[PDB]
Parts: sequence; structure tokens; C-alpha cells
Amino acid sequence: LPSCCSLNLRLCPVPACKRNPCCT
Repeated sequence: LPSCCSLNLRLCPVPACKRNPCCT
């Protein structure tokens, strides 16, 4: 997804929020 870790920069289970600063 575009920004999965947008309003949730805490965890990152799915790849959608794996590229966000929350994971990287």
C-alpha cells in the first residue's frame, strides 16, 4: 500500500508498512 505505516509508525507486520520509517 501507499502508506501503511503512515498513521501507525509503531509496528510493521505486512510489507505495506515494511518500507516505512517504522521498519526501516
